[PDB]
Amino acid sequence: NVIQDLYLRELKDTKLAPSTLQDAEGNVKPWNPPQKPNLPELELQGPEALKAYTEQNVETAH
Amino acid sequence: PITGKVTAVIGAIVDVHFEQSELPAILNALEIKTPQGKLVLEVAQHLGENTVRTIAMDGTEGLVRGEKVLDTGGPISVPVGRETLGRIINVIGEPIDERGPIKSKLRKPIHADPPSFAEQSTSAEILETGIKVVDLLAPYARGGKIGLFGGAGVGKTVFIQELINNIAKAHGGFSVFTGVGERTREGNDLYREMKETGVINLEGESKVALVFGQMNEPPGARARVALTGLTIAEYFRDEEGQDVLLFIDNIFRFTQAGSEVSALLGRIPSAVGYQPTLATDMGLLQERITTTKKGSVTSVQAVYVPADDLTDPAPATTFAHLDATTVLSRGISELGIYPAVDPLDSKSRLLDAAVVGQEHYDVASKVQETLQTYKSLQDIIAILGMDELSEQDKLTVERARKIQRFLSQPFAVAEVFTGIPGKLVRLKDTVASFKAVLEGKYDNIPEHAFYMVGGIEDVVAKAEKLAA
Amino acid sequence: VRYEASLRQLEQRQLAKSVISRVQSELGNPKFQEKVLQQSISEIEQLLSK
Amino acid sequence: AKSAANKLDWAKVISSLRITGSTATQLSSFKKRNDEARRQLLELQSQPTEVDFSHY
Amino acid sequence: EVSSILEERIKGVSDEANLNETGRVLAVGDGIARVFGLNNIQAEELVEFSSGVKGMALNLEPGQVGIVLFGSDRLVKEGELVKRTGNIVDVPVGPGLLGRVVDALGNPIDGKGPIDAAGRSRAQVKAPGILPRRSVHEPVQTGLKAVDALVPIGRGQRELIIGDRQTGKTAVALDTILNQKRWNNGSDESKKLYCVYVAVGQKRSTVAQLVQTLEQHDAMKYSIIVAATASEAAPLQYLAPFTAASIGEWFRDNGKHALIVYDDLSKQAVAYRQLSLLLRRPPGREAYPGDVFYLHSRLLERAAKLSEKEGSGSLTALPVIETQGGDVSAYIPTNVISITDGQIFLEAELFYKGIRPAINVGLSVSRVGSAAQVKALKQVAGSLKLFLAQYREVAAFAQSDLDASTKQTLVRGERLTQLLKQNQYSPLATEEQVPLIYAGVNGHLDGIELSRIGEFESSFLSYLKSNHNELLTEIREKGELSKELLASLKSATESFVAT
Repeated sequence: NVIQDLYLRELKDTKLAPSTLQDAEGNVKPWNPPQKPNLPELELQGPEALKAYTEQNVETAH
Repeated sequence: PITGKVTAVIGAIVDVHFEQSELPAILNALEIKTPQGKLVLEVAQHLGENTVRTIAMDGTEGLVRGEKVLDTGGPISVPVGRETLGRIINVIGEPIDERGPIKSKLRKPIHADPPSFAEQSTSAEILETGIKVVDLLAPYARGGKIGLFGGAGVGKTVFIQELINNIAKAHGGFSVFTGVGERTREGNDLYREMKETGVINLEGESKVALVFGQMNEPPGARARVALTGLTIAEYFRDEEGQDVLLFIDNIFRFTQAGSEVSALLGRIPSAVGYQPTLATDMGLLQERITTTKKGSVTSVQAVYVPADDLTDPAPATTFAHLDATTVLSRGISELGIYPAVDPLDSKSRLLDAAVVGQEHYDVASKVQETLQTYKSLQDIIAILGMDELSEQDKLTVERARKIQRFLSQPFAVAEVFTGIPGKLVRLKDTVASFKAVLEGKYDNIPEHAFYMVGGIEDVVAKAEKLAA
Repeated sequence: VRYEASLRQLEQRQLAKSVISRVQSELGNPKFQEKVLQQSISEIEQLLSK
Repeated sequence: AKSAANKLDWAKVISSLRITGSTATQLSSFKKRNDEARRQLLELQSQPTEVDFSHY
Repeated sequence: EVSSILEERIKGVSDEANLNETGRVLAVGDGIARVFGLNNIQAEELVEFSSGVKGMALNLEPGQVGIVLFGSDRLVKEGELVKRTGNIVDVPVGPGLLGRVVDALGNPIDGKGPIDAAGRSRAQVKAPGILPRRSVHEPVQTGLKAVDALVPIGRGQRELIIGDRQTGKTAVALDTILNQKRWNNGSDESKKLYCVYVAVGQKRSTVAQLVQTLEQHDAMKYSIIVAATASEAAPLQYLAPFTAASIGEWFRDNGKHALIVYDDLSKQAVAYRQLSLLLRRPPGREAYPGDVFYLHSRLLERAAKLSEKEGSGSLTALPVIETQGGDVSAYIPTNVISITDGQIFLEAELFYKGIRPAINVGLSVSRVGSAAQVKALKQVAGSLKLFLAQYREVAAFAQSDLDASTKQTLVRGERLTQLLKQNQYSPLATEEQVPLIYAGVNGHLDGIELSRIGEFESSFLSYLKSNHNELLTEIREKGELSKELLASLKSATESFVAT
C-alpha cells in the first residue's frame, strides 16, 4: 500500500528513544534494603525477677 | 463552510438543514451563535435530505428559523486539567464560577467509550476512608459505585464533605461534585459552605472541582451534565493516574432527565414512563466508572427513590449497577450518632470474607451479630426490664451499647459544625478498635467516655480523663 | 513489570500519532497526484478483472 | 514442645479442677499460648524467602 | 517489538478487494438506518457499514431496507455506504473457543489469542425435532446437596433458576461450573461437559472479576465465556444468547455433552424490549413486546438431549431469571416458567436468614429431574423431598400445640435444613453426598444436637474416609446401594454417631 511505504519510512525515520531512568523510578520505587530490626527485647532477664517470683508466688488456693 | 439553517424549533428539538456532503455525524455538537451567547445542539438523528434533528442544551426561546449554525464536529469538548480544580463549570463547559476562562490544557468529548474488558482491573481493592462505620461494615472500594441513601441536609452534604477531607488524606486526590438537578438555592449554600470548609480554596488548593447543573437548565442539558462530570474525572484517572471520587446528586433526576429526552425524541416510552434506552444510557454512565490500570474513579451517587418503591424501574436499574449502599438514617442521627449511618441498614458487597480477610470479616460479623441481637432484644428488654436480661443477654446489651457509642466519631469537616474535633481513623486502626471491643478489654468504661471518640487506643486516654 | 508494560503502551500511542503525522504529510504531496494515477491504472486492472 | 505445652496445659487444667494449682499459672499458660499461636501463623506466614528470577 | 507488531498489522492489511455492491444510508438515528439499494440483500443478512460496524437487515421493504445497527450509533451517519457481508448472521463456532472470552460477533474481548474456530454458524437455527430427541439419562451434579437430590438435574435438560437480584445469583450456577471438574478435569470425555457461561447485561468490571475467579479455579481451560456486558449495545445483547447457543450446538452436534448457562435472560428481555420500542412495534404487556414469548421460546428450545442417532448430543440449559422486586408472577418470569422445565426458586428471606446460598425447595420443581439421578442418590434421598415438604407443613402450623410425633418431625426437619446448608464455592463430590443424606434420612441428626450439625458433617466425612473409603469407592463405582452397602452404611453411620 501507499500506507505500507509510508509506515516503513515513518518507523525508520522516527525512532522513539527510551524513557529516562528517573521517570521509570518515579513510577517504581527502587530496591529494598535488608530489614535489619536487629536485637528484639530481652526475655525474662535475670533471676532478680525469679527471686521476686519465688517469694511472691505461694498464692495457690485449695 | 459547514453551515446550516434552522428549519424547525418545535420545543427544544431543533432540526437543522445543512448544505449537502458536509453533514454532521450522530452525537456531534453544533453551535448557534446567539445574542444569548451560543446554543449548543447535539445531533441525535439524521432526517435525510441534508437535514438532521438535533436537541438543544440551552434555552431555545426567541430562535428564528434560518439562523446559520456551525458544527463543532463532535460531542461537546469540555476543558479538563488540574486548572479545573476548584472551578464551577457549567455543562456547556464554561466557567460559572466567574473566575474567568479556565486555563484549558486539553478538552475532551463528553462521550467517551467505557474502558476495555482487557483493561479492567481483575480484582477489587478497598478504598480507605476515615469513617470507622464505613470501614467496618461497608468498606469503600476503588473503582466502585457506592450509592448513598438516606436523609438530605441532615448532615448529608457534610457527609459528602467529610469524604472530600478524607480523600485528601487517603490519596491526596481530587473530587468532582457533580450536581444534576440541583436547586440553585441549595447550590449557593454548597459553594459557600465548601469554600468555608476549605475543600475549595479559591486562593489555593482545591480537591473538589464543582459542576453544578440547575433544574432550570433544559432537560437535555440536565441529561448531559453527568457525562461532562465524568470527563473531568477521566482526566484525573487516565492522565493524572489519580484515584478520585465523583459525587452525583439525584440519579433519579438523571433518569428523569433521560426519560424526557426520549419522549422529546418521540420514542415510545418504556414501562413506568422511563426511556426505552433506560438501560443503555445508565449503562454508559456507570461503565465509564471503574478501576483502570492508570487510576480509578469511584462514584458516590444519591438515589432518590420515587415513592420509596424499590420495585420501581428507576431504582431497580440503579441497584443493579451499585456495589454497596450506605443507608444514612435520621433515627440513628437522633440517637446522637454522627456518622448518621444506620449500620444494620447499610449493606455492602465490598464487605466479603475473602475481600477484607477473614479476621476483618469475623470482627465485622460479630459486630453485626451483637448489634443485630441487641436491637431486637432491646425492643422487649426496654418494656420487660433489664432484670429480665440473662447474664448472656446483658453481656450482649452491654457490648452492643459500648459499640453503639463507639461507632460515632466526629468528622473533620464538622469540627466547626458540631464544635467537636474531627476523627479520621485509619482502616488498620479501625479493625483494631473493634477487635478490642469484641474482646471487651476496655469494655467497662463509661458509655459517654465512648461517645464521639476515635479508635480504641485513642479512647483509652479519653476514658481516663472523661471518667476523671 | 507494570511500568514496562505501560511503557509499551505509551510507545505504541506515541508511534501511532507519528503515523498520523506522516499521513497528513503524504496526502499534501503530488503523491496525491501520482498515487491517484496508481489507483487509476489499478482500477483499470480491477475493472478488467470483471 | 508445643504439643507438650498443650497436653500438660490441659492436664494442669484438670489437675487444678481438683486441687487448684492455677491462680497465676494459667496466666503463664495464656502467655505461652499467645506466642505459640503466633508461631503457627508465623510458619504459615512464610513464603519463599528469595526473589524469583527464573520466570520473573 | 511495538514496531514489529505494527509492521505485522500493516503487512496483514495489504492488498485491495473486489467490491461489487453497496447501498447508501438515507436516514439514521434511533439505532436503525434506512439504506437505499441493496436489492440483492438476503433476509437477516449481515451488512458491514462504511463506519465498519455490522448490522442485521430487519425490514426488507420495497424502497428501503432497514438495517439494525449492532451497536455504535456515533460512527454511523447519513450517506454512508453499506456493503453486504453476503452471509446470514453467523458467529465463529469451534473447539478453540475454549478458554476465550468473546463478544457477540466473536471478537475476543479478553483479547487472549486470535479466534480458533472450526466453522461459523447461523445465529438462528432450527431446534431438534421430536424425532431426533431422546430423553435424559445422565446426571449433572452441582455439589449442592439440596440441588442434587431435592431438585435433581440431568443432562440436556432445561432447568430454570429464578430468584431475586444480586444475591450472588450467579454464584449458584458458578458452583455447578466449578463442580464440573470431576468430569471436566475428569478424564472421561463421555462424561465431559463443555460449559458456556453467557454473561448478558452485567457490569464489565464484575464480569472481569468473575473471569479472574474462573481462572483462579483454573476452570477457564474447560469452559467458554460469551460476554455481552451492560455497556455493550442492546442489539448485540439481543443477538447474544442466540449466538451463544450456536457455539454450544457445535459441541452438541459432535455428540459431546455440554452445558450452557444463560445469565440473565431477564436482561435479554430488557434488551429485546428496547429494540422493539426503538423499532416502534406496539408495546406489549408491561411494555415488554408482544413477540417476547417467541424470543425466549425459540432460544430455549434449541437445547436438548439428542438421540442415539444424533450421537446422544446434550446441551444442558440453565436460564437464570432475575425476578424484579421478587415478583414471581411477573409477566416475563411466568412466560419463562411455562417454557422451562422445572424452576429453582431461591428465597430472599432465607438468604438473609442465614444460608448463602439459600435454595428454597418449596418453590423448586424439576419436571423430569429424578430420572437422571444416580440410583444411590435416589435410594438414600428417598422421600426426603416429601419429608421436607412435611417439615414445610410442620413449621407452617408450629406457630400452637405440638404432638410428640410433630416434635420429632420438627427436630428432624430443622436439623435436616441445617445439613442442606453450604457456603459459596465449596462443592461436594457425588460420592460424598450419598452418606450425608443417608444419615439424615436414617434420622441420625436427631442424634446430633442442632449446634453440632456442622461438626457432624465434616467429621462424618473425615470419619467415613478413614473408617473405610472402600465403601465410598463402592458407591462411586456401583452408584447404587446393595443390601450389603445399605447395612455397611447403617453400621458405619452408627459407628460415627457414637464417636
